[PDB]
Amino acid sequence: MAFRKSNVYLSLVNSYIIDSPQPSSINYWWNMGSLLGLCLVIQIVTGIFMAMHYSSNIELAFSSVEHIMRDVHNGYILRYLHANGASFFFMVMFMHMAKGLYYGSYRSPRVTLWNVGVIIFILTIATAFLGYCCVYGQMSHWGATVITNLFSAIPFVGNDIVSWLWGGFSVSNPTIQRFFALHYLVPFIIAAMVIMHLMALHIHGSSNPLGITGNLDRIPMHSYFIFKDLVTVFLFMLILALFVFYSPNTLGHPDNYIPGNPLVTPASIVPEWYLLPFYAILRSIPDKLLGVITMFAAILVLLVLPFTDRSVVRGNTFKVLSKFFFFIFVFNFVLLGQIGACHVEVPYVLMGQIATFIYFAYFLIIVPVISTIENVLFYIGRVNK
Amino acid sequence: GPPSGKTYMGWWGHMGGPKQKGITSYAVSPYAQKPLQGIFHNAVFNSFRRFKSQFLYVLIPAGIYWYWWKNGNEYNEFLYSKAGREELERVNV
Amino acid sequence: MTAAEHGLHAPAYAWSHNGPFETFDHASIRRGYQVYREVCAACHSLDRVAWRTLVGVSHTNEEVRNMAEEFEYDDEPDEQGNPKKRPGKLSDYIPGPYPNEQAARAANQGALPPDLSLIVKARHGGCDYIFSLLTGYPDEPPAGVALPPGSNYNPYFPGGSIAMARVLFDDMVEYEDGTPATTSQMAKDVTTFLNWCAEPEHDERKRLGLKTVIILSSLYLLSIWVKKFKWAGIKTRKFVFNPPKPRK
Amino acid sequence: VTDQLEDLREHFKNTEEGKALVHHYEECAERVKIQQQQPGYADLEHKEDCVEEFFHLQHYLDTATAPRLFDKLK
Amino acid sequence: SLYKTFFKRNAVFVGTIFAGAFVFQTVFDTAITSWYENHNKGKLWKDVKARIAA
Ligand SMILES: CCCCCCCCCCC(=O)OC[C@H](COP(=O)(O)OC[C@H](O)COP(=O)(O)OC[C@@H](COC(=O)CC)OC(=O)CCC)OC(=O)CCCCCCCC
Ligand SMILES: CCCCCCCCCCCCCCCCCC(=O)OC[C@H](COP(=O)(O)OCCN)OC(=O)CCCCCCCCCCCCC
Ligand code: HEM
Ligand code: HEM
Ligand code: HEM
Ligand SMILES: COc1c(O)c(C)c(C/C=C(\C)CC/C=C(\C)CC/C=C(\C)CC/C=C(\C)CC/C=C(\C)CCC=C(C)C)c(O)c1OC
Ligand SMILES: CCCCCCCCCCCCCCCCCC(=O)O[C@H](COC(=O)CCCCCC)COP(=O)(O)OCCN
Ligand SMILES: CCCCCCCCCCCCCCCCCC(=O)O[C@H](COC(=O)CCCCCC)COP(=O)(O)OCCN
Ligand SMILES: Cc1cccc(-n2nnn(C)c2=O)c1COc1ccn(-c2ccc(Cl)cc2)n1
Repeated sequence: MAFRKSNVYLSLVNSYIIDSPQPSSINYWWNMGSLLGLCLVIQIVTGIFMAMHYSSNIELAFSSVEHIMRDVHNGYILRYLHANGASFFFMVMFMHMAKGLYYGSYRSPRVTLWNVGVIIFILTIATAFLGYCCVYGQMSHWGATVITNLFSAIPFVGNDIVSWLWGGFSVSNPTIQRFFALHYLVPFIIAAMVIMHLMALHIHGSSNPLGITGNLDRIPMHSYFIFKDLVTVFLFMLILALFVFYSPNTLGHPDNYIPGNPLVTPASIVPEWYLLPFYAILRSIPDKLLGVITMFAAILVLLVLPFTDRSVVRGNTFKVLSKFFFFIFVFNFVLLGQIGACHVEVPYVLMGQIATFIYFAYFLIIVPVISTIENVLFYIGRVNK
Repeated sequence: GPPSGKTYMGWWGHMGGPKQKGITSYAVSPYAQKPLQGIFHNAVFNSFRRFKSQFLYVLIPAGIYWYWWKNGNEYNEFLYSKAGREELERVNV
Repeated sequence: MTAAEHGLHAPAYAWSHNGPFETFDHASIRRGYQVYREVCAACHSLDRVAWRTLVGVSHTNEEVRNMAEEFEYDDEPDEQGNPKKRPGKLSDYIPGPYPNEQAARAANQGALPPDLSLIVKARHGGCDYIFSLLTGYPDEPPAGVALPPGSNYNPYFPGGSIAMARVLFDDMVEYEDGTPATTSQMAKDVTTFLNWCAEPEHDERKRLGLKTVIILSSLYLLSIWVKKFKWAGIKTRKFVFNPPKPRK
Repeated sequence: VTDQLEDLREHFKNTEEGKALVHHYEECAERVKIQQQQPGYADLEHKEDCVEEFFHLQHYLDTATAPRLFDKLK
Repeated sequence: SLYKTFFKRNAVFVGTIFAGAFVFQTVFDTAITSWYENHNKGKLWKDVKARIAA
């Protein structure tokens, strides 16, 4: 046999990116998982080169980011690629998860593949929170104060978790020095879960946009999907370069260019755009302990989805009512992000409470009811009795 | 090594579908074809056929959520103006 | 909230560095440092800017050496261990008017004027907000507003009550090149100089962005052609079915 | 040579929309002037100002002046 | 054909790809810098410096 099939290390490369049998009819939505591996490489490489010039003390953290922007050769390129590359990492991940919702990729036999991807999503939200606090701007101090005070509502162990998370009595010097050391480590745990993600993909393969079997017509990976991957890689780099070089501060807040101050409160405290829908779910529950449970249950409700889908057909391609309610869930997620960037005022309080209900009623009420109705309409439209 | 649990995909030669008999296929080399003969009719006629089949499943949910946001934004602007001061005191109790 | 609590919206002026192919006007950065030294520097520090970064941007090497040598800096101590002083050099930073922030509030009736090294990036509005603030002081407040003693009215400030009085008046600065120094002329020059203080990489960044966009948009068009060539055999494939005889 | 922004704000204040918005602000200012002379101005929590009519005039002046100011500045 | 004059039927070899990439970088850097400074003439420091001395 060939040397790429008999060598111990080259056989893993051959079985994954060269000779891997792919379904013939997959479209450009199946190219988002390849872009997520490129995003993780850009974040690790640009972050290691920036970490050679960074100081994590409470009186040196803000000025060392300014030292990177002014004194380091091409240091403004390193930071803008890193800050805008995190927003591009979350936009491709939202499109990757919504492809699996539309085409039924969560279903059996790919349940273990769906469950490992939920763990990856939680670790990525935690990584972006820890690195945002390392700038120590005015948005970094008050965003860490709001999140860490949520754990003081847990009964009998509230005040012990929050003091152990601070290293003191407030957000101080020990808080920032331990947030930077944890920020270096969690991207390497994400890289180990990506390997476990690809091992579960290998035993069953990919799905296709028709929802039926693909074992009748396969083509190999090399020279079809290697060169189809190159089309979306060059389009990704071109849109990212237009943000890094021509508009580098559009996706940020101006208050993060003020050094952090524990004695002055900003007028508005708002997260980045990719954390805004989960911030509006938290502010809609008036109780303090029930708000923290509900914000974490908005991520863990994706695990109940293999059990509430009652359909005998995989995917939304031939389903009329499932297609209509998919786009209700999509535009409800955009309205939750817009509500989370407003003030707590009439009528935005009631609008965020109804939209939080529609988020949870999709997974638990709407999907099992209309799956059963579509099963019976397919039956009585053909059988003559 | 030992074998593992059963799957639904195989490899080249034993992929795992039904048996095939009676189907014949034909192809032609890419070096013998004229380059890019779908740059005009596919971009105008075919993309219009794919667009208008799927545009009512997207624009009817999009118009519901845009009408809802626009009335809530215009009512908040009235409550904090000068003319909406006695309505602001009674919706805040 | 109320529109007075938000502040008035700043309009859009036609700055000559707006646009993807435009640099700063370096004759307006040089004119804006003169308005900084003679007007702003009585109460504002510029702490992130070193003397050496001005050479080749707005002044020559011989000019900046004479500007730095008018201030006094701390030296290494004596052989007996006593402190010492020295004039400035090119590696020093531009000094501020106050020793600490307790002394800054005492000279400004309790208010603290901020550092102006990043003030363009740290406000919503950018260059348009700073220009509208300095030229937007009315001669009288509108009827009904009650100002605390020691405050002034400006509709572009959130709340409408600011602790800075109007500073810019006509012909308070005599320009070197002969430009008439009106209120709007001097307010345009400080805002161009202060945008350079926040973004000194701005001219170089827009030239490396022109090389990157041309190369990456050529690679994008070449990869569409190569993909359609290699997929041409799959896209025109044909299938025929003749049902087998029932011998079996 | 005087201020170029003060001459353009003076010019657009004498057009037809400019004279209408000035007149609306002045009839606001007189009704606040004929109160504050009545006994009862100690504390009311419903004291009226004319900020909103002042914001309407300034927004029209900025839309007319900002596209054509920097052509007159060196 | 113009492609037949240099390669006659073949693809471009990897030695010519690396050799022509370095020739490309110096020509592209000079043409971009020359267009950029002509588009912004009168605003650079080398134009202002020639008026405080002349
Ligand atoms: C923060 C910013 C991050 C941006 C990251 C961008 C990274 C790349 C994202 C690419 C992507 O989103 O693709 C997913 C989806 C693809 O849907 P589809 O209808 O194209 O596929 C059908 C068929 O395969 C085409 O097949 P087609 O015949 O069009 O292929 C040939 C095509 C290839 O060109 C491409 O690059 C396709 C991506 O040639 C041409 O188009 C000639 C052009 C001159 O795209 C769409 O459906 C378009 C709507 C996306 C909605 C996103 C909303 C959030 C912004
Ligand atoms: C933790 C919770 C996570 C929740 C994640 C949810 C986040 C959603 C964020 C937006 C992601 C994009 C949403 C749409 C994703 C589409 C997924 C998909 O596969 O769509 C399939 C559909 C293809 O349709 P067919 O396969 O039937 O064939 C017709 C092709 N012409 O393709 C289409 O019809 C596409 C039509 C255009 C889609 C319009 C979506 C607009 C979204 C804009 C959001 C930006 C607002 C600022
Ligand atoms: C999955 C990978 C990563 C993500 C999503 C991520 C995310 C972020 C974000 C959002 C910021 C704030 C950016 C800003 O607003 O300025 C940040 C800052 C930072 N990150 Fe990362 N990061 C990742 C990996 C890394 C790694 C592996 C390192 C170090 C080896 C690193 C080093 C830094 C440093 C030093 C900062 C300091 C502030 C700055 O320079 O902007 N990052 N990170
Ligand atoms: C850094 C993060 C991730 C990486 C590198 C990654 C990578 C990949 C790759 C390469 C594929 C191959 C086929 C394809 O592109 O569709 C894939 C498929 C898949 N991924 Fe991810 N993924 C990530 C995150 C996620 C997340 C967040 C989820 C879900 C919550 C998820 C769930 C899935 C599923 C269900 C499939 C199979 C889809 C199908 O075969 O139709 N992954 N992933
Ligand atoms: C051309 C000259 C000046 C410029 C461009 C300038 C610039 C600024 C800016 C941008 C702000 C912040 C506004 C904001 O935070 O929204 C500010 C605030 C302030 N300035 Fe100046 N300044 C100048 C001269 C002066 C002078 C001469 C004084 C005092 C004698 C002064 C005292 C203050 C004070 C006290 C504040 C704080 C106001 C407050 O927080 O309410 N400034 N200045
Ligand atoms: C659809 O089908 C596909 C498919 O398209 C693809 C692409 C893949 C390929 C694989 C991926 C997309 C996953 C990508 C792999 C990762 C994300 C691994 C994690 C990334 C890393 C571990 C990056 C490592 C980087 C470093 C360690 C930094 C190196 C340090 C430097 C350079 C410091 C330099 C210091 C000095 C002094 C010079 C598939 O497996 C696959 O399924 C069959
Ligand atoms: C957690 C992540 C780790 C998992 C990654 C697995 C995949 C790794 C990808 C590696 C890419 C290929 C590496 C080169 C392969 C060639 C090695 C080789 O020829 O085998 C050896 C050469 O020995 C070496 O020098 C070891 C190389 C160490 C590589 C260090 C990176 C000789 O080949 P061999 O005779 O064993 O072939 C057997 C055929 N029956
Ligand atoms: C560099 C990375 C190296 C990777 C090394 C891989 C080995 C490390 C893992 C060690 C084993 C620990 C996990 C085993 C737990 C059993 C998992 C399981 O039962 O599979 C799943 C259920 O678990 C999940 O959904 C995902 C769990 C993710 C685990 C995250 C750590 C069940 O799979 P099942 O065998 O039932 O297949 C379906 C047949 N009906
Ligand atoms: C409140 C506030 C204000 C300003 C900035 C920021 N913030 N912090 N980091 N980034 C990028 C920001 O924008 C925030 C945090 O917003 C949110 C919303 C949900 N989370 C969250 C959920 C789970 C976990 Cl484990 C960690 C955090 N955080």
